Amino acid sequence: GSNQNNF
Ligand SMILES: [Zn+2]
Repeated sequence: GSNQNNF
């Protein structure tokens, strides 16, 4: 799957 991190 795809992964996104929004700090
Ligand atoms: Zn993946």
